[PDB]
Amino acid sequence: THKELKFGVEGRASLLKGVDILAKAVAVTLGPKGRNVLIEQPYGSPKITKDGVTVAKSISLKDKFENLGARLVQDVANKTNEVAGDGTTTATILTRAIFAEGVKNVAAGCNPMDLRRGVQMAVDSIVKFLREKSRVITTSEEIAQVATISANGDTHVGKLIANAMEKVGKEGVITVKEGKTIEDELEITEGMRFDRGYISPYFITDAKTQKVEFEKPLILLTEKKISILQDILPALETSSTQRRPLLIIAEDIDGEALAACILNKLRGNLQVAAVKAPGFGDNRKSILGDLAILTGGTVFSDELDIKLERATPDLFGSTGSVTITKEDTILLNGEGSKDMINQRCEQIRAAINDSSVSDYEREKLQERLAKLSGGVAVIKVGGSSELEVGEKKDRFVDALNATRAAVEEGTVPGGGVALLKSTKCLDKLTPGNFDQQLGINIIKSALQKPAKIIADNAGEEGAVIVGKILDNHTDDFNYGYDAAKSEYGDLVSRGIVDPLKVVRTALVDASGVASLLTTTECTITEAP
Amino acid sequence: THKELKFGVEGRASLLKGVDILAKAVAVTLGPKGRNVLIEQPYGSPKITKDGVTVAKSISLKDKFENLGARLVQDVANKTNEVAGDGTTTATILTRAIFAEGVKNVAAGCNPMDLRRGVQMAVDSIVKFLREKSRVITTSEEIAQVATISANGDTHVGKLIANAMEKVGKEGVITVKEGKTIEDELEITEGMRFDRGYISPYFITDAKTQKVEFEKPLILLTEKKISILQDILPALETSSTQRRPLLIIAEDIDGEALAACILNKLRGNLQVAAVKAPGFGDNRKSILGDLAILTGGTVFSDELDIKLERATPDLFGSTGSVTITKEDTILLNGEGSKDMINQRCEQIRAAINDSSVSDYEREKLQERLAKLSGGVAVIKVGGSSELEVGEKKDRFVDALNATRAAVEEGTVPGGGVALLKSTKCLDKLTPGNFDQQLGINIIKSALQKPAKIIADNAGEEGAVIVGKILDNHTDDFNYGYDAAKSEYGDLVSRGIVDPLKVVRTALVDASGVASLLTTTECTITEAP
Amino acid sequence: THKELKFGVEGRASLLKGVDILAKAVAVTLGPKGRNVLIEQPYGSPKITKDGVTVAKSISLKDKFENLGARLVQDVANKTNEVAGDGTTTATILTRAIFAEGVKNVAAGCNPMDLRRGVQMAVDSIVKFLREKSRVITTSEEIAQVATISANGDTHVGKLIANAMEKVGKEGVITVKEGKTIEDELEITEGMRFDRGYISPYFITDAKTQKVEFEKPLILLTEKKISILQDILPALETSSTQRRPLLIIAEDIDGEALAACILNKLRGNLQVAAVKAPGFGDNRKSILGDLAILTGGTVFSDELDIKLERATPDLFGSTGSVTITKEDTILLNGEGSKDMINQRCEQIRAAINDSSVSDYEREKLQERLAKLSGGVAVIKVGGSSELEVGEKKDRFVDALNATRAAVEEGTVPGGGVALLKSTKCLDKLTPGNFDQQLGINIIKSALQKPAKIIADNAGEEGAVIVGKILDNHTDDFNYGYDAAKSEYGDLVSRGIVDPLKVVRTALVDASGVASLLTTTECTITEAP
Amino acid sequence: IADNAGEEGAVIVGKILDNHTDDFNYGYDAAKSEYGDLVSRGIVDPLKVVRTALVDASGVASLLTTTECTITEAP
Repeated sequence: THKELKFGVEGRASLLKGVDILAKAVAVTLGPKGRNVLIEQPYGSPKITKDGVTVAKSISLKDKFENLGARLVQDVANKTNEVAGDGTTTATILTRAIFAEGVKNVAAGCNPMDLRRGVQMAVDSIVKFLREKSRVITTSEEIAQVATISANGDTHVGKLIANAMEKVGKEGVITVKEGKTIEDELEITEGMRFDRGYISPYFITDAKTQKVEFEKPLILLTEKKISILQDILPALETSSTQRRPLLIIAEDIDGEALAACILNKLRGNLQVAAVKAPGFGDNRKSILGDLAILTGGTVFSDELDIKLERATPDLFGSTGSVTITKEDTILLNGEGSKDMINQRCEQIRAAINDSSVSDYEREKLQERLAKLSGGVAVIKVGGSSELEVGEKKDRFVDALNATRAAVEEGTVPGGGVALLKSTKCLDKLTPGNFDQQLGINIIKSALQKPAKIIADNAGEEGAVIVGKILDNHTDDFNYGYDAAKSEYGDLVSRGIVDPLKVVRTALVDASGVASLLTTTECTITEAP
Repeated sequence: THKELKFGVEGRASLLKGVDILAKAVAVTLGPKGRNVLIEQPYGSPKITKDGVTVAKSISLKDKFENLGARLVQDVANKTNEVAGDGTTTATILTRAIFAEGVKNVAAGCNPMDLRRGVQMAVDSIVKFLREKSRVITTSEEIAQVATISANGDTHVGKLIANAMEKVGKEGVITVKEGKTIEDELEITEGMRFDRGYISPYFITDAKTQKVEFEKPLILLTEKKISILQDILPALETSSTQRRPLLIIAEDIDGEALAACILNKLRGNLQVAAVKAPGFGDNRKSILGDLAILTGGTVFSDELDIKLERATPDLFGSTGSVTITKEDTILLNGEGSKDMINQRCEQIRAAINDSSVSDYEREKLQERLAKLSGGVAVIKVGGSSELEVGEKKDRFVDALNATRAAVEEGTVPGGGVALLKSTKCLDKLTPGNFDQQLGINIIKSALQKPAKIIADNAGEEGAVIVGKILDNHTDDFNYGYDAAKSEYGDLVSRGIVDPLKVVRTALVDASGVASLLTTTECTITEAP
Repeated sequence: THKELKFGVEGRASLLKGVDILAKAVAVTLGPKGRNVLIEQPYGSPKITKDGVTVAKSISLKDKFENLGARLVQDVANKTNEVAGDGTTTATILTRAIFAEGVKNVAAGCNPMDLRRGVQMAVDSIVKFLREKSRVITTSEEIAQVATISANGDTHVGKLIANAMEKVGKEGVITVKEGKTIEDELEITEGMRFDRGYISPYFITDAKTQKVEFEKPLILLTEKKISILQDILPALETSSTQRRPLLIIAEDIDGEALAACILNKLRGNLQVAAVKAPGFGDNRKSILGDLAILTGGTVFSDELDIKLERATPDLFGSTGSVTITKEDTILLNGEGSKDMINQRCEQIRAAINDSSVSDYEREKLQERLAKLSGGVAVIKVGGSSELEVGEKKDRFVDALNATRAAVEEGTVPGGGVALLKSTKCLDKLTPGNFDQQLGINIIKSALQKPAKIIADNAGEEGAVIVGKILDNHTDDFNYGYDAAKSEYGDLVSRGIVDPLKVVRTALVDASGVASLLTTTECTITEAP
Repeated sequence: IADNAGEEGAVIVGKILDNHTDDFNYGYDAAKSEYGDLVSRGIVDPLKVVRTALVDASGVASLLTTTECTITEAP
């Protein structure tokens, strides 16, 4: 292969061009008055979108270095959106602002390392201020209000959410499924979640949300590395005879085994899924034992010298449903009897009593006790028509993910005014150098862009609105611009709030990626 | 085929362009404040690297002569990195400096041979000075301190290392493997190492480190040249029945035999590896006998008139694990009984007593006695999560390879100040010719680049820092620039030291390759 | 006006191109076997020349910077040729060699100032060695032999020269004029010379040698600044009536006065010439008084309050002839009576006795006493035909100018071997830096070019001849290559010698101009 | 050979061919950059190789000089 290399100013200029294109495309969709984006499909009607992540995921540049910069920012924005729930547009905008200002300051003849130090210090100060000014929500009424606000004023969704997380706790497992009727149902079942997803993206059966759903499947739990198909053939044949989908929870599924599973799934022979066993060490074996007890099946271990060709449908596990995502998987309504789940709980608490490790072993036993005993809250979405059920299900899922983030860290006024108000604390920092002060000024200037862009999307001039907010009413942290009504006032009173988690994650990730892009001195691509 | 030829100045100019591009790309990553390099993958997120060897391994030029020069320097840098552990960036920088200065001096009308002689004399003087000023470490406390410094201040890693090499000695075998628990384990087992690696790169199962690892495999030891598959079929079938990986230690595996092994390994039929028998002559037979005793199997020899189709799993060797690299392979936890290993040790010492050859036979018997009797220290890396275990394992491996080099020759102040201080001894050489003095001056000027580049990466001006170091404080060999803290002072007191082995190897290899490039008078490539 | 500027390497490259072209054109005419140069006239037959100065004076380049370098070297070569008599080709060759080598060494990364210092030291050492090894000629037989050698073996010319300079001394005035007969005449007359030439080049009447000759002219001596023509009209009219040429020796002839004189001279109205009065201060007045006494006229001074309109032919000076060159003018056969010239000599010696200034006034009075009393030797060239007389006159003039230079400093072996042998003393210098040593090596390499070029013009290989001369016969300063006979041997025995003055002047001027060209950092010309 | 050593081959050859005319074994030691008897220093080559090289080079050069027409294939 042959490569092309760019050094110094020209490479950073190409990266800045790519980030500029990406941020310009994504920024038009920020705010209540965000504009529309037309995305053309190879075959079919054009797509009209107001969603920032959808616009970001569909951008690819012809030039290699600009595409490299855009890809880096896209990866960081996707990661922060996955971690926090939202914040792609804000992270992209902040990345563009910080990167452009740092490029300008470096061209002016400044030291990039001191710029990085000043940016880090300013970001730490902003995060501390925001954490100090956050509003924590604890009781059920505040949770209900937050969920209602996150549901675009829907009282039913807010009431339903505040109850599921009353039943299972703030840290419990709540999931949303389609209902059989018109009214909405909330039921506590037996189930549990792991932080291991599906092995291959091709296993996705619901391409809308990139997840896999199976109703009443057969579960194969094995403490083995599977790569030859001869061991899988009896299990697959037994599954084909029963006409039921199969899920295999193993140490790892690699080699020709995964490929056989994929082609089988892609065709109509049998639909199958594969996940890795949770935990590592003896914890993995203990969790597989607990899960085999819960699912009603038996685990297969070489230490017991039992072979996979000995598999019979009696030892196969069964459950009400399984749902697999990229990160987490959740089993629902296991077929295990209550009494043995209880006794296993008794052994878990006995081991908690006996265990000597104060922190590690005790906390792991406590966590698996909670996983086995807590249960799962399921919200069955009811409606008249199918499309109504689907759209309400999506709305309920979105309103659920936001309440969790707000319950974790709190809420701060929305509209981009939290960062704008936090910019007023940066004039108290004491850098050791002239360039660190330049970096602090870079962060201070960059943290005003989201409000300017939100005002611009409304049709106004963002600079004048920001100046009006930043000039008078200096004793009101909650005072800002309501772009929906084109008014000024207390944004929290109007219900314009956003979680502290998403804004903190967006700020940190944008700052880090912008500093990394500024520090870059050489870029290598492939010759076309 | 049709070729293109370049003679004299133009060919050297193209080679210099290639070396210039390579060195410019690699130099930005040198020092604590090294910059970032963005490397674009054909599919996937861009890679951000601060590692010099990673950047060097991913550079290919479109022009043939520049690519030829870059390839030559890349090969030399890879060889010195493999031999010493590190030093790719320093070797590349020194190569570029010496080659450019030699090209300039040759263009000025000088004799390249006398330049080569002067460069050799200067390099010898520098090496002698550095060896004189090195600090040797012998006792366990200094080994622990060196390992702690090499582990970025990690006291646990330094304590663990200093003990393994206490148990097995400085020259013993120490290896690092994944653990089953949280705490770190050090265990002395039975095992041994040879200087023969795998036959074909395709045998690599761990592409991260380009090595092959097997747990409890079957070992086939034969004193034969194998090229027909009929002899391998019984062994391969017996391995397939037992579902265990196979390692064949033969005189050579060539012809269709290797190809069959490769395709079998690439597919899921069976995973296999092949290595050549260590030693040559009767030493090879004796080592194969010792290894067959250790592994619990039997060696197959035509002198005994036993055929490979007679192979039965009883004569196959078994061991706890095997690890194969490019150069060395190591067998761990052999299944041989202790008593026969002991008796074999007794025959080895008896042969030591009987052998008449004072140097050759006695030293070879002593070396194989040490190999069979010493054992292997294994460091099992414990952790909570899998990723933590992997990253700590990599850190432990890196901290291990550096302590060995320091135990071999010593340590000299880091930051590039060792070579900079050694430049002050070149003003005492007495060349016989004018051009030899020019070569000595070439080396003297070139040996200042690493410190200049380290200071430049910190954001300062390398020339001014080097001048400050080389002007005052002339009675302090350990005085230099701490780029991490942007301070001046004793670098050894701050823990900024590097092994003498790596700097000596980098200097020697860079000098040799630069002299070879300067001497080159014609270059032949292929017409596009 | 608009200018073009070149800085550093490119300007020096253009200057080197110009000097290279000039030196390449001039070098082919050096030595007994010098080649021919064809110079094309706008109208007329082409000119065939073997003369270096003629070739040098006819070179102009189209490119401005190359022409600038060529012009600088041309000016220096013309100046050294005028000062010493010859040495244009050698000076040009040495300039080219030193400049090219200095450019190469500067490109190699050396300090030009230390190069200049080393070149100066080497040149001083060479000059000292050459002065030590020179052969002084004092008696009449050696003068006759030197003049015979300088006359291409002509014994009559050598005998005639050695006698004129016997009569007037080595420092006397000897001039060559056309004769009336066949045999050659030598006559001592009254006359004297000044170091002031004609005001305007247009006054030249003999364009062959760029001089002015008048037979029996009228002399106007005035101690005044003349710029108005009303004062000149009576003198010019009196000259026109007598049909005699006019020479005006004034303090200065500027303004419209010179222009009137020029146009009058260019047309047939009257032929006139103008020179400035010799000396400055009261010395000028005393010399004008002595000259007015000698020429038979009277000086006109404002201190005597006598006006130029009062001029009458009685006060006008008359003499046998006048000859005016660029630098010197000579009056011959003055009309003053002997007795008053004698009394004036008596006042001069009386003033010598009375004067108190030991050095200044005494030496000036002595010099003007010698000028007034010594007389002038005139060599009247006799022949059969006019062309024979002219060519013999030119040969006699050339043989005269060379004997003087040899009588001044001595003679050294010719053929370029003096500098070649002097190169062997440069290996004893002790520079304080290596760059000064590089400059010494530059001079040592450059001082071999004249012998190489002389051998090349003979058809041989100059490098091999120089190596043969510089390898064996190391105890013979006079041993070299006779290119005329293509032999080896003692060059002084064969009559191949050159004056020390010309070689010293050529070396010094070439070294100085080459150092000045090397030091140049910016060049400014006019945009075409 | 002298040029590869960094010297000027013409001058070295002239020095060898000018003086020391009664020594068939006298020449330039390029390894030590010296002059002297090459056989004493062990710098010798077989007569067979030099004779074969001379004869073959002379023959092929004469054949190339005599050649009057050359035919190749059109690309």
